[PDB]
Amino acid sequence: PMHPFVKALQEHFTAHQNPEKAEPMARYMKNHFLFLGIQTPERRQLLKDIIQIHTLPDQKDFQIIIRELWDLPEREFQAAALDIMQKYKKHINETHIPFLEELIVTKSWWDSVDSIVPTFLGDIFLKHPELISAYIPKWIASDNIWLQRAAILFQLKYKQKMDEELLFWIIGQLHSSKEFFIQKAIGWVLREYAKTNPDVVWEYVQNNELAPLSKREAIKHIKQNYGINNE
DNA sequence: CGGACTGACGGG
DNA sequence: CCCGTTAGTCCG
Repeated sequence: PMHPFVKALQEHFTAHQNPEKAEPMARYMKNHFLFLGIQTPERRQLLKDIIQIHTLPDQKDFQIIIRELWDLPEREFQAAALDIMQKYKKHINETHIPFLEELIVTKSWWDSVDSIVPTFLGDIFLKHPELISAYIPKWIASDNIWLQRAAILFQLKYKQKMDEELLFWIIGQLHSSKEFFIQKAIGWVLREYAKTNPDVVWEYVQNNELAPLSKREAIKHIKQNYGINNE
């Protein structure tokens, strides 16, 4: 924590650490991260305390503060970094895509990636759909499952603005993956989009290959709409 | 497989 | 209060 705002946050969080809670919290993330043991409601209040005392740093320091928090060992600091990014939301634009990519592929797990993709990247590609093809093909072709998950989930909240052809093309590229985080993301995005257009999702899952997990997750609700044919 | 439950977080 | 959801564990 070079930056004084980050140092203040580190000190304040550490003073309220809970080693008893940190153990199960770390186990929940498969022990990929150390935890201080601070859950979301308190963690947000502790951040708020520091903002009240120091004020939110000038936007010139935004990316710097995020990266410094990203570099700290305990997972709460990445969660706090994401809370802070939201506070700078109106300053984030298409020029930040590489910055967001780097966040996705460092300290990677489902918690951070899910908090970056459908919101920050989703909003950017909604305003600049013409940039999708500058990134999505690379993400799918990469060795990185989190970039692949990003390609699937960036349209999660699009509803009626969903690009169906694009969605199904992306899923087609990834449908053979044996990776849980890919199979489940496919299930999730289809389940969610089915809330907007159930007929299109139903037809897709009945007529295109998917991992068993992806298909069952996709239709967990809409199977009530159409029924389950006797085998 | 995949269903039932555990659970913290989001938000109607 | 309601119910949705990332995950997670447990079991036939």
